[PDB]
Amino acid sequence: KKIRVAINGFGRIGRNFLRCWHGRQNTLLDVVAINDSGGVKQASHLLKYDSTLGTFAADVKIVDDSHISVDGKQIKIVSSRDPLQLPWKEMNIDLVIEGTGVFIDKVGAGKHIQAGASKVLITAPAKDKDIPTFVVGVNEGDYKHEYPIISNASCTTNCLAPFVKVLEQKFGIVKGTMTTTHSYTGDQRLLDASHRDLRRARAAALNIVPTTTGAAKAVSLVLPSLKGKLNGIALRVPTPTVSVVDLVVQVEKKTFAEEVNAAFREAANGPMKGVLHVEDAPLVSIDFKCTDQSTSIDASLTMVMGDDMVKVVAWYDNEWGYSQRVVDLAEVTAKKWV
Amino acid sequence: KIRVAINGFGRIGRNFLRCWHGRQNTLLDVVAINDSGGVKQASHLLKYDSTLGTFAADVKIVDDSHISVDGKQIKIVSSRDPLQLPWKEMNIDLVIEGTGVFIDKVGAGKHIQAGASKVLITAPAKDKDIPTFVVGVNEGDYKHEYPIISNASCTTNCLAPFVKVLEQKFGIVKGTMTTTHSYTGDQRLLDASHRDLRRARAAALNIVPTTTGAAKAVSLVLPSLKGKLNGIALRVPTPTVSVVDLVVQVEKKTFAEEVNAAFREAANGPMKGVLHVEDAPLVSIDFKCTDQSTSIDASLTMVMGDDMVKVVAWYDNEWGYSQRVVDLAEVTAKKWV
Amino acid sequence: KKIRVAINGFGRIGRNFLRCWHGRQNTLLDVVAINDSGGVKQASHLLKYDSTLGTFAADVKIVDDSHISVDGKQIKIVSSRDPLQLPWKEMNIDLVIEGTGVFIDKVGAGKHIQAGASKVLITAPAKDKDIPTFVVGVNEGDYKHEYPIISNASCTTNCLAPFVKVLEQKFGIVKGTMTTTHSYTGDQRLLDASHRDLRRARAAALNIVPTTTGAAKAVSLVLPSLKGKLNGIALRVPTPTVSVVDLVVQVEKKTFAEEVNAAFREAANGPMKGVLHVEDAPLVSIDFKCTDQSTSIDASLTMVMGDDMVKVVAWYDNEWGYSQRVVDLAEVTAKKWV
Amino acid sequence: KIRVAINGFGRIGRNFLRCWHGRQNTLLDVVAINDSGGVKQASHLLKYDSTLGTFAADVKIVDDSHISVDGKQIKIVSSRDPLQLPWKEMNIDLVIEGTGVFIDKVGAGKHIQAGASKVLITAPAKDKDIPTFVVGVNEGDYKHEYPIISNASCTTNCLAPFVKVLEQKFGIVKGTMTTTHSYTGDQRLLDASHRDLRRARAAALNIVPTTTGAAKAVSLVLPSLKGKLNGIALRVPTPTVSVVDLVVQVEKKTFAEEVNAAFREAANGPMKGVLHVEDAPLVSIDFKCTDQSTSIDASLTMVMGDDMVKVVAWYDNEWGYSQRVVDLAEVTAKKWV
Ligand SMILES: NC(=O)c1ccc[n+]([C@@H]2O[C@H](COP(=O)([O-])OP(=O)(O)OC[C@H]3O[C@@H](n4cnc5c(N)ncnc54)[C@H](O)[C@@H]3O)[C@@H](O)[C@H]2O)c1
Ligand SMILES: NC(=O)c1ccc[n+]([C@@H]2O[C@H](COP(=O)([O-])OP(=O)(O)OC[C@H]3O[C@@H](n4cnc5c(N)ncnc54)[C@H](O)[C@@H]3O)[C@@H](O)[C@H]2O)c1
Ligand SMILES: NC(=O)c1ccc[n+]([C@@H]2O[C@H](COP(=O)([O-])OP(=O)(O)OC[C@H]3O[C@@H](n4cnc5c(N)ncnc54)[C@H](O)[C@@H]3O)[C@@H](O)[C@H]2O)c1
Ligand SMILES: NC(=O)c1ccc[n+]([C@@H]2O[C@H](COP(=O)([O-])OP(=O)(O)OC[C@H]3O[C@@H](n4cnc5c(N)ncnc54)[C@H](O)[C@@H]3O)[C@@H](O)[C@H]2O)c1
Repeated sequence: KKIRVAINGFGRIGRNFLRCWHGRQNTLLDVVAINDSGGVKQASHLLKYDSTLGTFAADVKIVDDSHISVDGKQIKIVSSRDPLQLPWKEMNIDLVIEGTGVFIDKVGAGKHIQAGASKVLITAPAKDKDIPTFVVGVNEGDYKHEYPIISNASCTTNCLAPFVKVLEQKFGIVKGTMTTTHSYTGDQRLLDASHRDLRRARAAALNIVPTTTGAAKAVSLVLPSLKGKLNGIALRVPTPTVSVVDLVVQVEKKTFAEEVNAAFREAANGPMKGVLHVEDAPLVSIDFKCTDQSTSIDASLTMVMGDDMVKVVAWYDNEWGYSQRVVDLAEVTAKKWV
Repeated sequence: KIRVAINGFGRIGRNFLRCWHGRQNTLLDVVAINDSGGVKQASHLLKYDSTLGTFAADVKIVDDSHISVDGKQIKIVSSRDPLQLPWKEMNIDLVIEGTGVFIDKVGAGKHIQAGASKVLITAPAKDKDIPTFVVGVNEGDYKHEYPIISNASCTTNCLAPFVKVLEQKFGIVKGTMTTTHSYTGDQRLLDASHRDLRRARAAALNIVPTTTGAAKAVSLVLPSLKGKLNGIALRVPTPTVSVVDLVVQVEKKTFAEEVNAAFREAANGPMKGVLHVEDAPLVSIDFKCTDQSTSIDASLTMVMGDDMVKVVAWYDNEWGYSQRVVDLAEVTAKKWV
Repeated sequence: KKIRVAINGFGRIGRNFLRCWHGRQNTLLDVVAINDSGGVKQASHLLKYDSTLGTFAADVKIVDDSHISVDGKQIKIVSSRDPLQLPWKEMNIDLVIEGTGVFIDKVGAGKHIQAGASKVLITAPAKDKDIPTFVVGVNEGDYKHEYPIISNASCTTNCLAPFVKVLEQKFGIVKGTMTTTHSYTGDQRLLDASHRDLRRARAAALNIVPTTTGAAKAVSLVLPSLKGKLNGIALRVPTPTVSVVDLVVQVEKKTFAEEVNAAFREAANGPMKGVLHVEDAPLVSIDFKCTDQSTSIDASLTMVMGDDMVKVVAWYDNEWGYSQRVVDLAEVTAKKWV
Repeated sequence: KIRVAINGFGRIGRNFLRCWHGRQNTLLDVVAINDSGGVKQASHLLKYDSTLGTFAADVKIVDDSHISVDGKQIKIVSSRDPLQLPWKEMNIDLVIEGTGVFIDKVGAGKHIQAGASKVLITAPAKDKDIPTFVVGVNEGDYKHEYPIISNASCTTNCLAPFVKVLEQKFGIVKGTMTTTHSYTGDQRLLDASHRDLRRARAAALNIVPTTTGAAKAVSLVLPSLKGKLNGIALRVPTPTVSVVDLVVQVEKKTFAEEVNAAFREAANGPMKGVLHVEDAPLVSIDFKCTDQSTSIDASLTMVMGDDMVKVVAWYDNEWGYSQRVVDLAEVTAKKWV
């Protein structure tokens, strides 16, 4: 028995979620609605043509001023900047995908429940500790149907947590730091312009732009043994999608690169299959575009210095790979629904 | 002499301050800047520029509402509503409208309600009755009696001066143009919401066709050209400098060397500093921070079938346009009261 | 009865030719060899992973120091900078695809015949008038098996000639000029460096770089009525693939945009089906990536000024669309072979 | 005073001429340039630069084998073989090896066979016995008796000075580094032939992991660091400026403010002009055309678990490295004979 879904914010994340879900062979989700500010004309066009994903093979059409069609499946399009006006009760909306990035606290996110929706799934870190956070392949087992509002974490935390988990079990972690060399996002300005963060203000395709990240501390939400053990930053570089995590950890049990790669390979062929991948080919960022996995370990880059300083480089598609996790977590809510 | 206010401290407002600050002789005294970001944003973005490079000038935050450039202070007002702005109080003669939001008599009009005597719009006027000027083409028809004026678009400022030579020397039957244009702030960094589904597309990944009023707009500064020119823009992945590609059927049969000589006459005399003729085989980045409106690529000038003229002209859409903005505002200074 | 093919120069064109051909449902070609300077390791890697085409779905493997495998089909890899040493006689090589761009005159190209090859197919304009030039959908009918050496023209001439043909038949052309706003190529330098052309010397991804083009005069080789009627230039901009032709022609019969688009639509639905396309969606360069057609008319951009000045904007994928023509022309030689 | 020859007029050779030409006081006199492109290529690429911008200097072609910069002539020899070069005839004291092709005693040695007394390699030495120097770290150990010397790599020049402070003040146990590096000439514009299958990939489209000797190379100028440091490079789509990300376990437990103060001590005194400490929140392009080797991003300095130090340092891999090349060559001038 499938569950009825609404997508709030038809952005990079909302559209990637639709194409991720649409391409699944078997699903318990049925997307019926999309709150989109630009109406049917925007939602239908940007859904069909995409500068990073490419052209959607499915058939996209505008049925009328309130609806679009994907391969004949009708979808209601609504438009309210204020979520309280959204028709969640009338359309019997079980689950919302909150991809706007504005309604990420419990007050704002609750409005979708208030407008009659049964559950909310934040496509980002929540802004309060009261909202439970999950990473598929790490702690999705701990999700309970009683949780009305859930967080699927950051794209970077989705890359970091699965391989951090393996390191923690196999070698044990004392402390560490990370750098995400991350593709530019819609938050950065195209040319130098207004922004509360004076780095993110600078022309994105011209510059290496340092920015703060919560992925290093956020890992502790899904892996309690990591509490206070990691910090880090990000460097936004002029690529439109695909990112890489550079992790330096001090480990308890002295090791070597081949032993650290064997641990990742055990996890990849076993319990983290589909989430963690170990790549042995000497590839580049574009080769990781549209990968389904959360993290791809660059095997040849793994480096151990002085027996216990371990460096791991992990590729992730921050749009698509994260979207394939958002479809996974939503499926867990569908599988658990009362 | 005249006391200038800058509304909207974006690429054109910040280009205007650096251009004006670089004039040896200036009749303009920039006293106020309206920026939402406050002294801390304005000081930072004036000083660090991804395109322009670091301002050589000493820029500091004096207090909560003032910055100094080489010790000269400027007030930072912060209202999205022009009607609020204290220009009666600050005795503001002229206002530079770099917001792109107040483009009509009513929108532009609000600055004058607030005390300013005149408005200079760094963009085409939305309203017909607003006179538009291109320095080196029709700035002579400028009059103090005009309270709200337009400095046209960056593309129109590149096109109008060379079109002017062509119409004088050969005469124009009709013509079409393409501007291969550097991306701008209108465009989205990644595919996102936009009225223009083309401008919605990732700016740094694409050649993005878009509309241009620049061809028809030439008829505003050269009335002889009404209904003769049309064109499009191809926005491409460069942060500044753009190039106009014009194809015109002309009345007087001609050849490449003869067209270039006509441009060179104008370059050396009446349009010096507005029109340049470039002989070296350069690329867009070499036209960065050029003060001229138009740089004819002399070797690209082509004539086919005697009367079909193709001209390729470079322009820094930020810096060259901004130098013309400084020039139009200076003209209102020399014609003031 | 299929013909045996060798690819000389496993560059952007050689590799695009292999993937174009490999993806054809029915073909009379059987690629058996590739002269590649970088040996099996280069040819196998760059064939599998591609920054513009993306990852090849087929199975690519190195069988030994002289061979690679594509989906189990074995291919001999050789390496001679000097074509005279190539094993064309011993491998019974009927047809060579000359994609090096160095052996494009009749003396250099003949060396592949001299080394025992039966025919040569230059992936570029030939440097002498003695080598016949063909454009599929315009003049491929005039190709004769007796022609040992053939030219498939430039990517730009492949975009220009099909739509120029329609204009010439329907309205008749007096004179015109073109601009190709073209993606950067391997000929341009990444950073400012040595080049005989001081424009092409300048950093390609930083600049709009003017360059000479023979596509405007080259059109007269396939459409003799165009002789001396067109000239033009190119502007190389910082995109890695996909280009656009901006054509301004003076026509005899006075017309309007909708009439000019109707002519292109008649050709597209009729005799130029698969080569000429009319696009009504407001798209951008990336949307034309990996298109099979030689030319896609941007319908909404078509413009007529003063009754007889006509402007047409035509998108073309200079790598893939051109490669789908190179596979087409090679098929015509296979279909005509004695 | 000393008569300098530049072999290989690429990004480093052209950066060297502009850097040297900008020194108020110089003991160097650049008399000859070996460029395959001839006076017409050298004059053009010295004058027009996609990164550096237009040379303010007057550059002209005097004749078939000479260019003038601000009237000073330079001879343009054109031989791929250094053994051919007429440096006995031109009385060439020092040769700047910017080709990247003659990196060993034998390859570098050919310039001296041809008449030159000394060779300065703008890259790591292929041969062990060739001494390498980093200005602000170990240039004091420089001696005239060394006929062939190395100025190390751009990354090593960024790393070595701040590593030096860390080893003095806190001491280094072991450490790893990543340099997020601007693309270079080694890399291909579109996927094409390369020994390094990663460097084969389109430079402006990708984050491209590559090897670096920069971590181990620090042990050449700081012998205390042997076997303590390793690293990689991520080449990214920017034309210049790069940033070193170093994580080191140190002996003396410490905190962010204490590490930054140690860098600031070095910046204000012994490493002034080699090491800078930046407090403003800048981006890579703001570090363009900086003369310093290293720019510490003060706010990014992080200390985790008391003894794991992360430092983020900017460097213009072209211009800052080139200013160090000018500095090493100057040192051979002040120690000459
Ligand atoms: N893109 C990534 O790499 C990535 C990765 C993981 C997490 N995220 C998170 O996903 C969220 C969205 O990111 P994105 O890249 O898709 O951004 P985006 O800008 O592409 O998407 C945001 C969309 O929401 C719309 N919107 C804004 N306010 C709205 C409102 N009140 N009601 C309805 N729609 C509204 C916008 O107009 C836009 O269409 C953010 O929280 C971001 O941090 C992004
Ligand atoms: N950039 C060019 O190449 C160029 C050159 C010629 C003309 N123009 C014209 O210049 C104008 C400015 O363009 P730009 O590229 O600098 O844009 P921009 O977005 O960089 O600058 C706009 C600035 O105005 C501010 N602003 C917006 N609404 C405001 C309000 N209500 N009150 C106060 N400030 C407000 C914004 O915060 C921003 O700082 C436009 O009209 C544009 O058409 C552009
Ligand atoms: N890429 C395009 O957009 C495009 C379009 C149509 C026409 N063309 C033409 O196709 C040809 C190749 O272009 P490309 O973009 O594929 O270039 P490329 O540089 O990607 O391909 C050239 C390849 O040939 C190899 N090669 C060079 N000399 C050789 C020799 N003596 N023997 C064997 N191999 C040799 C090179 O090492 C390289 O692998 C040129 O004539 C070009 O004008 C290019
Ligand atoms: N570019 C940087 O960021 C940087 C900074 C530090 C060190 N380096 C080192 O500087 C050196 C030069 O690098 P680059 O980026 O300027 O490379 P480049 O390719 O721009 O410069 C090389 C120049 O040498 C010329 N050359 C090649 N072989 C020659 C020969 N046999 N005889 C004469 N001239 C010859 C080439 O034609 C070219 O003009 C390399 O060793 C590099 O490792 C690079």
